[PDB]
Amino acid sequence: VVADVVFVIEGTANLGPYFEGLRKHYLLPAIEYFNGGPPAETDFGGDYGGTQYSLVVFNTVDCAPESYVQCHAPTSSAYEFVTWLDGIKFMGGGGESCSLIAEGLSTALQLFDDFKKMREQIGQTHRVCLLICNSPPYLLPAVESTTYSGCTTENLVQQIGERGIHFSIVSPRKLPALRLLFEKAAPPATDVSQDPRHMVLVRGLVLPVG
Amino acid sequence: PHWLLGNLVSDFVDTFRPTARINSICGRCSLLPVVNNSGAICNSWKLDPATLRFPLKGLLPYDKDLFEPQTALLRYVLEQPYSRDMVCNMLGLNKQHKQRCPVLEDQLVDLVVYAMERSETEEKFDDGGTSQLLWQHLSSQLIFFVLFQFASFPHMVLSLHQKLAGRGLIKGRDHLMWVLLQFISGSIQKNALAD
Amino acid sequence: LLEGTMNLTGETQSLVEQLTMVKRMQHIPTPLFVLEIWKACFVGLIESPEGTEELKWTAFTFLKIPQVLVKLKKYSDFTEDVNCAFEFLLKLTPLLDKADQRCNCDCTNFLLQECGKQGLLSEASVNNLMAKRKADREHNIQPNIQLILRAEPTVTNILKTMDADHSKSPEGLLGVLGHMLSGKSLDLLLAAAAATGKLKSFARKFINLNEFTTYGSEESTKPASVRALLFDISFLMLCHVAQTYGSEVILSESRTGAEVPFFETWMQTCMPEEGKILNPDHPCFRPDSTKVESLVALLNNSSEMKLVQMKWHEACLSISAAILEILNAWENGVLAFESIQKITDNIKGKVCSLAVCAVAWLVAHVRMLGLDEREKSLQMIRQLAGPLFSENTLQFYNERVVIMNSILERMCADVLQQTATQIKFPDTMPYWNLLPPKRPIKEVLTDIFAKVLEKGWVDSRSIHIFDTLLHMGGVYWFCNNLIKELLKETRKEHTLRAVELLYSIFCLDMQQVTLVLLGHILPGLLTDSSKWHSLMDPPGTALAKLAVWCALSSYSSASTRQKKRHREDIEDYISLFPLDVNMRDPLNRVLANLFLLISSILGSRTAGPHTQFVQWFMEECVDCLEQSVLQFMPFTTVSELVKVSKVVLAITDLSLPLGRQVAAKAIAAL
Amino acid sequence: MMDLAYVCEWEKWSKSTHCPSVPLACAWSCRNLIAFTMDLRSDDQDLTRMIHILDTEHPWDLHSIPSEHHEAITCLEWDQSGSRLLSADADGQIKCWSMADHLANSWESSVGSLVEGDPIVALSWLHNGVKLALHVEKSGASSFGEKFSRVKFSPSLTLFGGKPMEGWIAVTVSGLVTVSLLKPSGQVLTSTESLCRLRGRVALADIAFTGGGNIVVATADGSSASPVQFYKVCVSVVSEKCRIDTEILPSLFMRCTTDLNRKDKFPAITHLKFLARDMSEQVLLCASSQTSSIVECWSLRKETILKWRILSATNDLDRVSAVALPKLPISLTNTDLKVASDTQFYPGLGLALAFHDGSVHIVHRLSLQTMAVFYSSVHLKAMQLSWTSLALVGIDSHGKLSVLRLSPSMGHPLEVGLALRHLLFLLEYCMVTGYDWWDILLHVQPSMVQSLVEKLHEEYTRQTAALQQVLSTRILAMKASLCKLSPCTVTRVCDYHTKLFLIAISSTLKSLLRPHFLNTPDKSPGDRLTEICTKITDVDIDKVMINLKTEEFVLDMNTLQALQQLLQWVGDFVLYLLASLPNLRPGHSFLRDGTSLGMLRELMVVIRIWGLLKPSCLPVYTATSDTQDSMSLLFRLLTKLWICCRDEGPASEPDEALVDECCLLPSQLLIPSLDWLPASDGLVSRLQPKQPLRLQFGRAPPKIDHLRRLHLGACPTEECKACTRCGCVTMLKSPNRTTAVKQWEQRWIKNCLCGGLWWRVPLSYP
Ligand SMILES: [Zn+2]
Repeated sequence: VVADVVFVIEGTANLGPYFEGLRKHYLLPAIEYFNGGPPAETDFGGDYGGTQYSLVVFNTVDCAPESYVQCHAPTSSAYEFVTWLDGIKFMGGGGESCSLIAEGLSTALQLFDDFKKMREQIGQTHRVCLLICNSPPYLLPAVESTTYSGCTTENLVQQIGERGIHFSIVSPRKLPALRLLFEKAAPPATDVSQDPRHMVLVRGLVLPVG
Repeated sequence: PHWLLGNLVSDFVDTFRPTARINSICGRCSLLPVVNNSGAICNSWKLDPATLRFPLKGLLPYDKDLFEPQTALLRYVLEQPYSRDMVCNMLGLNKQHKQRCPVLEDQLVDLVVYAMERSETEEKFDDGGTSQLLWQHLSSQLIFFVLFQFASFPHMVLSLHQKLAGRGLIKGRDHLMWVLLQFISGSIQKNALAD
Repeated sequence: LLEGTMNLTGETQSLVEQLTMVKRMQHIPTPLFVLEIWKACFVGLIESPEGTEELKWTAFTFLKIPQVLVKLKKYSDFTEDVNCAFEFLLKLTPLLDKADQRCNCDCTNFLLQECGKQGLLSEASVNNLMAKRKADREHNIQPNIQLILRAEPTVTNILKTMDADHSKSPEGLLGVLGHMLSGKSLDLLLAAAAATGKLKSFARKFINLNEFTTYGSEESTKPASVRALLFDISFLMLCHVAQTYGSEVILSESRTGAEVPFFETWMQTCMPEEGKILNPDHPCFRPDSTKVESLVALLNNSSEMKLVQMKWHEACLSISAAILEILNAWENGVLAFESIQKITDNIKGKVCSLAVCAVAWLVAHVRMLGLDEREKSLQMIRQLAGPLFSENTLQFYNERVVIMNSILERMCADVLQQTATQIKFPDTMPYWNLLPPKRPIKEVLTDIFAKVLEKGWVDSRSIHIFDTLLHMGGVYWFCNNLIKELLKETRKEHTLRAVELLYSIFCLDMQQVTLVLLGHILPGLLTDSSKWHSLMDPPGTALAKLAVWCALSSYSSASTRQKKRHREDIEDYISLFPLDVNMRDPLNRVLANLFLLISSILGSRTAGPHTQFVQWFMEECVDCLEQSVLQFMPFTTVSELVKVSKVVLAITDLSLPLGRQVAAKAIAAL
Repeated sequence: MMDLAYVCEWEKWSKSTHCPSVPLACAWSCRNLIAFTMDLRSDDQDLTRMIHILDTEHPWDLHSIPSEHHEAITCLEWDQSGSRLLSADADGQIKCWSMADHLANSWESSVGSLVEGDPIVALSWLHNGVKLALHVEKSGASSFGEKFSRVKFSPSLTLFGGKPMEGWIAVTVSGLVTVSLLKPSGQVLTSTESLCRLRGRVALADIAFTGGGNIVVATADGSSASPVQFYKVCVSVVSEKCRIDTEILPSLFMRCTTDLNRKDKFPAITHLKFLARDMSEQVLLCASSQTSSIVECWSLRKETILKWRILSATNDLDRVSAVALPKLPISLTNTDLKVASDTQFYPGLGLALAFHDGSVHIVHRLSLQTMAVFYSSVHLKAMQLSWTSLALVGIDSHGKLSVLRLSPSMGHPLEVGLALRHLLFLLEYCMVTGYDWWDILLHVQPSMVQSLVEKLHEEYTRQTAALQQVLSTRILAMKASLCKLSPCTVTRVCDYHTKLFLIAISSTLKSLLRPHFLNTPDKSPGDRLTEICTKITDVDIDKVMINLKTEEFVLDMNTLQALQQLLQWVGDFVLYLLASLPNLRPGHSFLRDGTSLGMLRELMVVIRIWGLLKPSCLPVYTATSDTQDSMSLLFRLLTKLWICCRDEGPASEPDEALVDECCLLPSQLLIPSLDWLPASDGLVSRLQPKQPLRLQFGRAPPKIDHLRRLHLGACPTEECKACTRCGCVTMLKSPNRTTAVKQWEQRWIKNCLCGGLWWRVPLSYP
């Protein structure tokens, strides 16, 4: 069915080694579920009706004069999305444990606002957001965003949870903060983890049970 | 030439300029035939299928235009109705053997983009106005030349995409789509869909 | 063809010097030389656009070129050679028939009678040539050639009769001037006066007439209404001269005392030309506050009724401030559109020069403004340059309207090009806005040079586009790209033709082009180790020829854009060429630096194509010279050049007492 | 005031002969890298087409990109970050150089534009909408939100989100303008369009941006009696393609043409510059004759609604050879002008004007009155101020490249508290951004260093607990680089770098353990480990290891084996520290820091658990006995040291039992040796005021890999990167790509841990 899919990925050294495994087990099947059957080179962008994928990659504060979030424009090709998922290079990090989840979520919110101004042929669609993270959030409010500046991760994930965006978390290391954020993004009113170590909670989307 | 010979050879070839000047039909680039379907091709209009150049006797220093690809002659012949066998007799095509002749393919693409330009001029002042006649003849001619693999479909389409990229030629795109529909509807079952 | 297209008004001595130079560079026989002059003149006449350019071309061929030949005869058995060249030309029947169709008469007859009058040709030669031409020809309005050939004596006699204001009879002056304002008569007089060197005296005469009719004397309406018309006729013809034949014929070039005339200052500070953009709030456009209120009250009174004493220079200087206050009043809203129509009618009605002064200030002011702020002021031009106000015209109104519409076309054209606005006065601007709107300018340059090579000669339109590209991309870009397009030729014939054309193209600004060529292009080709594969024998011999022709012609020693731009230019050639006669003249510095480079290349190891280049450069320096560019050669080159392989010594040495010692050393020890 | 920090000259590669000079470009990035071109002219003209990258802390090492530019390079332009470099020459050809393998020594351009034949005369990156303003009157305000504040600027061409596109805009010598937009994918969209319909010469041009996402491009044709025209450009993307919309703005003429006394002099406009990109309303023009010149400042200010009026002009100068505008974005209003005149803060109010004699004038922004004068004792053909505007770099009319320091009060003497507050304000500005602070360390005297360090720590406190998170390693790097500059404080820098390294190991080891099941939830196993190690003060290692759920601390025994060298460094540093206890040395700070000793305890406990899982991961100690448990011995001594410092308000001097037991440690084990990171070759310690270093390019006035702790040989065979600030060396490509702990190696791909860039070092070949 029509879907506005937004992936939010932590592009840091953590999630570096574990990303290839996560993609085969969880991310790639999730794209197929939105796009029935695996994509191969015939899928064309430009159908404004239909499922539209997008990436948001974020970083920590060690990329000091560079920007924090790299966003990609929406595509209707699942194949271009797969090439974008290959094209991420995980180079960041340093002496820290946290990352800028608030930035990635705020730009995901701006993506969903631009999607909502885009699709008017349908009032509401399946608005799905995934967060592929390996790290607890920073305590910084969001700085490099307009209309969602000065907001912590809890406020932003409340605004994700209300208005009916289906929020999911795929993490290769089981963590408390990520679980708390997932519990908070509750939509108004099954073991999918193939590996025991992986923590995967999916509010929306169907992934083969393992 | 090599930097040690230099003038010694170059001036020598320049003294063979008058002999080449004797052996040149003057205004040969601008002489055009009347296309008859009769066959029995006069061998004056034969071009080289590799490079669209006139076949020249000798190694003389001929005039600078005779070393250029004669695209004007080939476009004039392709724009005429019933110039099917004459283009094969020009470019040496044989129809027992399929070849993917490239310069024919590029000339057909440039003919399509010229038709698209001339359709985008107005096409609405005169209803017939030679535009839709040109598109019908383009349909027939291009069906034959892509069908026997003298040219190929996907290289033609993507080169056509590179010519129309950014030029902003949109008023008669329906005609171009119609011509492509003639190819696809003619030969979808023979080739794979990736073509 | 260049001297015909750009400076018809140039002196013949510069052209004779340049042509004798070209005849000495490439050794040209005299019959082929004069044949190329006549062929160029006729081809340029045929390719001329209809209008003033055709009159100018008829004058250049009929009057200036015969005078040039006379000067060549004095400087140089010329009659036999010019007769040979005329038979050479008379073989070319299609050229002469195309010319005769444009001339509407046999133009070769007028040429042969004119060259008979000047004394280039004997009379028997003239008569058998006209017999041959009539035999080859066998297989109500006067044409322009008769009009021009008879109009040049009228130029001299009109000078001598209007020295004295027709014995101070202004009614007579007005009638004769109205006859001049009639169709094409002014243009005929100006073309004849330009081709024959008498445009300066003509401009002095109309300027002095203007100064006489500026103030006026105690008068009733009928005498003053003549004096204001004399101001209009003199002003409008002076503006037409300055817009057609350049502004430098209007200048006085030495005014002892402060009494510069009104028109010279107005043209200096207030009239748009091609390369002149004007400051609308220059102090020239703000004369007073006292007179301008009297003038706006004057324009709001009614029909002036007070033309009996106006001091027209003061009025014309004050219109700019007047229409500035009118514009401020209309921008606030305190003035209605209908009163604006009344003020524009009071300006443009009785005297037409007021409209020209106002439109000049309006063009400056609209050029400074932004996009959205312009909309009102353009309407002012639409009313000032509109069709005629009627029923109170003094006399000769339609002809002044026609001349004024031409002047306002050439004033407004640039501003009305910036925003797409059609004012539609009714070609009169045949070579204007020639470049394509979006295409990068190297494609323009390479296409025009490709067509000039494939023809074999340079058109008039091609000369104008080459001028605009030299002004636009600058000298270095121009000369470098044309030399690149030379160096990718591979044939001997095309390289020699390209060089013979590029010399004439570089004659737009020969001096600056030689500084760029021998200073930047050639040292960059000789010093770069990757570049000198481009210096192979086919293009390389041609390039060495072009460099030495450029060096000689710049040493022995021209358009108005080029004059303005070299006056703009600041550079320190002492700092550019540090160098390890004057030697503060930059060309001597470039030549000394180039010869140091040539000696360094000849002396070094690793002989390649660049060594062949500097060999060829020195050989055509020897051959092209009469005797001096080679005065700057270092004396070590005398030794080294025969180390790398007689006359190349004995010419290059310049023969000082120490110079004999180096000469006798090299020649004996070959 | 002005002091020449250093003068770097080419050796024997000057004396350009027989080919005339060319104008030079110069560009100082946010990271301190100068990109510049010079007229070398020896055996090739490509020696005038090489782009030299000079890291400003190690100038001898000059990289030389052989750009494939067939004509002379007009413009160089760094990114808004410091990571890409745009270079454009005559005849089109804009190239966009990016780093290769994140080395500052290898550049390669894959992306570029081309408008063939037309010379590029202005070039700029597009604006990304980030702009901040510095309130100097709030320098003491104790919160960084009050001192530096973002000013709500809009980026030209936002694309589907808040995210700006990156791209450039160039202006040719014809009327053409071109915009190239880089996609997030490798695609690039180009579009060219004429500026106005009247196509004309553009001999000088400049580009500023506005709020609202409009570019404002100023054109002049050099004649100085013709108007300096202005165009508003608006970029858009229509469905696949870039689209440029231009509109004429009010032009200006220039004074000294309406002077009417002698108006004919100064006939050439030679420099046109907006006062800063994103400050589009003020314009600096420079008319010049052959000998004299005039600079002028103009402003658009409205009343004809918009109209250019003059602000100020100089009287008469020498011929201005180069112009450098500042980059520090001061707040520029009236109160801040007052307080920056009272407290003599002058970093953002200066332009530098070189002249055709030796002199250089630092002149005011608003009313161009000369603030300082530096006589060279030959002219500056290119100048550039720094991002904190304390130093200006400049290329001369020879091979010489010089760096001058401008004092922040321009030579007027200040009391020490004001100089402290100025330099502290600038270091805080470099801390909030990510810019480099090297130019500040040009101005730090030794005698103030310690006081400055104190102020940094007091400003590291009293921020709002997320700033303290994000400014940790930046303030450790700034503390180390400051403490390098004084002989009293030179001993502590090693400690700071090991402190960085300790945290860099500690978190990563606590990052690797993925808890297989969540027992006692809401605490991650890093925090469970820290809680358990801080409440259990048992001196034995077994009694701590028992209570720590050791089925959770499991790895795959492959990465667990590959962690051997980092665990070796942990054990060796602990042993070195405890043996160093009886004695100012490389370990003196750690003996009294309770937190670092706690971290070392936690790592020893997880090392013990991982050794029980696989015994090959353990560090090795050459023991002078065979019935010994060396790990338990070191843990006993570490707990007995740490219980000294984990007390509340303690400062307990260590008792004599620990002293004699740690005297016995060289008897029981062999204390190996250690490499300490800041191998100092930085110039700032070497420099002195009033003495300039005269350097040659390429002359440069127990080998370990410090990040993966591998011993290279005597003369190492594999090639290496060196950090540009601390000096740590790593080998360039990983030794075993299969067994590589990518959680540790992928942290330092783009930078070092101290923050500086990597820089490829050449092999010896002895
Ligand atoms: Zn470092």
